[PDB]
Amino acid sequence: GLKAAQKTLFPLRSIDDVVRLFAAELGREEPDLVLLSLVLGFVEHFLAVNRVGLTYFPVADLSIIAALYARFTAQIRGAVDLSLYPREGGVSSRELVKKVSDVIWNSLSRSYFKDRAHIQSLFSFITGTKLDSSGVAFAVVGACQALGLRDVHLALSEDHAWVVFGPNGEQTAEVTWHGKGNEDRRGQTVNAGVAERSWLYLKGSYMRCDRKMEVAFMVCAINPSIDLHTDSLELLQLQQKLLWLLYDLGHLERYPMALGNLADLEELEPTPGRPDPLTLYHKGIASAKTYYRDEHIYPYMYLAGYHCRNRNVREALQAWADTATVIQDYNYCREDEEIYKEFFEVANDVIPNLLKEAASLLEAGSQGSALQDPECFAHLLRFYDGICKWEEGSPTPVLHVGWATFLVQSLGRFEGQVRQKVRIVSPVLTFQSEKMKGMKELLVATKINSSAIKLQLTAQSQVQ
Ligand SMILES: CC1(C)CN=C(N2CCN(c3ncnc4sc(C(F)(F)C(F)(F)F)cc34)CC2)S1
Repeated sequence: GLKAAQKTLFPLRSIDDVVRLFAAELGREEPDLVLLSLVLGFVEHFLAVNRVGLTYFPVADLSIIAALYARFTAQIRGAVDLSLYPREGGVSSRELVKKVSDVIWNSLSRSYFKDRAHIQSLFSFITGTKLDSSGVAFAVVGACQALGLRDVHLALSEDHAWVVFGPNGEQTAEVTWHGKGNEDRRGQTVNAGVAERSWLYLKGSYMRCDRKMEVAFMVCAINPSIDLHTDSLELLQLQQKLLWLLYDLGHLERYPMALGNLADLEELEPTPGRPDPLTLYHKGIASAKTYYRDEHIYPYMYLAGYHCRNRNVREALQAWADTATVIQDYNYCREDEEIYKEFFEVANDVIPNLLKEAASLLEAGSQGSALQDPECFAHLLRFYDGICKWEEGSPTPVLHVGWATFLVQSLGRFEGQVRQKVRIVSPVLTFQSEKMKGMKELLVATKINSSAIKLQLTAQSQVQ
């Protein structure tokens, strides 16, 4: 069902030929999501899943790609009869979107490991009858495009995917599952989740993709992993080149996570003449601020990770303080557990390890140490303040005594003469959380009162 013009670049014999295809499609009125996903899945399969026989690049012949494309469009056109779902006004109906979702779902293998690598693309859907969660949402959007339903688009939060459609693109519909064990809400809106102010739905500040952003999504979705220790260089190069193409055309402007993924790639292997990873992380944060009310967590987590890997302790603590400053205005809900895990690991693993090393280096005479900088103690406190404020008014608590042990240890890494220099006003720091306000006097003693800290952080009423 491909047009002659779409076929003229085949066969694709290299990374650059795949880039040419993407450029051509992105120059079209509507890039063909089904074509592009099949090509990426094909090349990924033969670069990461099964490299037997590989000598340079898995040549993508038109005959092979066209036949995959036919299997997909036949499956969708056969199963979805559009006449049964009259389109008032160039707009799709909820019943139609539900039907397409059902067709994709009912095509999947009854039982498989839903979180494995390389099950994201339409190549995996056709050849293996397997998709991951967000893969099902993308597949619904590709199927709707194949059907001529120009209004159905991918919606993305930081941990979930669904679709938008309908009059003005104002309708939402669940089309896939979220996490493990959750009861799905397929066919329903996302409005209850927006109303509850959970992280999962970003208070409504989620991404509403256009077709070009949907291309950016499939490119972010490339998985260069061959195994736990080994990535495909070819797939890394491909993903990086495709992300720069998208960047240059303006299509990452409203995609914070894509900017962070490109920055991560540049850190690994920098492209001459391109912005530094730090500049890219900052652009991701700027994107979130401009387009999403600064309600995204990951732009700051991406930045903090880069500073952590480079042992820039000060800057890592600053960025984590900023991540907490975002989370503080959310309610911690059922289904937000991935972000809970991220914060738990930062507080209870990553920061402790960073400060432990900083403590050894201080013993060895380092200068300008974060552990001698009261602005860094202030960042640590701001981090905990945001987590505490997050917990206020939430249906489920966040803090527990597991967290308290690490907090006392981390506070202890800074000498009292450093801690005393932070001014906590009602460096200067203002606390938002009632837990941290009640801890203020304790934060300055030469000997940190561990038991009292624990009591204040967990709001434990009584002692032994
Ligand atoms: C700073 C980090 C801890 C490092 N990697 C992070 N990622 C890895 C890449 N990533 C992503 N990168 C581009 N786009 C998306 S859309 C998306 C999602 F909406 F959640 C979906 F579709 F449900 F999986 C996730 C995600 C998810 C977040 S956050």
